[PDB]
Amino acid sequence: PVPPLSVRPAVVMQGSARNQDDLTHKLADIVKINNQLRRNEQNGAAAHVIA
Amino acid sequence: YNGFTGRKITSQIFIGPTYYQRLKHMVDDKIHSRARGPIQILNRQPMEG
Amino acid sequence: MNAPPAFESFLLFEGEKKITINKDTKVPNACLFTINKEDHTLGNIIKSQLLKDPQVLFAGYKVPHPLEHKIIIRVQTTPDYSPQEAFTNAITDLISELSLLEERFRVAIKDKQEG
RNA sequence: AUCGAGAGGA
Repeated sequence: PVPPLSVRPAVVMQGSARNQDDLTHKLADIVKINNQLRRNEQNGAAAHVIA
Repeated sequence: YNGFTGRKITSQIFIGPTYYQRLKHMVDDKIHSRARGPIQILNRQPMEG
Repeated sequence: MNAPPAFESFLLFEGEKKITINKDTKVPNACLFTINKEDHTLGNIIKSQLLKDPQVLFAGYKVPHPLEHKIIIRVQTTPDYSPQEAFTNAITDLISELSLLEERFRVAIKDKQEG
């Protein structure tokens, strides 16, 4: 499950760049690794890298 | 002597010069009250301080 | 920040009455005089002068709160007298005494200055 | 603004 934005609010800081919650960064890491893994399935790959 | 009435005070009073210090803690830097002001983003409860 | 102006202790606020008179219902012939913007000076002199009156049964004053500027004077007299009359007569007596004192001080100052 | 740190108050 991905919590909504109110659980991990992104705040517009003094610098116009938006600030992301810790949960958001962790979810970004999770999405990155999940996408890379899913890529390594649709096209076969060695069991070592998959593990 | 009592200032309000000018009568002598029955007991005699210890009085003399003593070095006193004024500390940085002043009431006007501490007095605080709130009625529905700003709230925190994550939880919607009143801010701190 | 919350400091009152210094003049608040002796200047009457708009609509404020200098003196108010109420009846003390506990006992007969007793009145409470509430005076605004006065302190121990007038209260004490008036109370002592009232105590000098043989027809006054009770005379007292108090400042309800030092941060406020009100004095309450309670006077009880004999049924043949009135607290209002006692108050007026006490003020008149104090004024007479002060006038005599001023005259005699003037005379004494002149005497001392000449020699 | 957030986080942390420090110094303080009762």
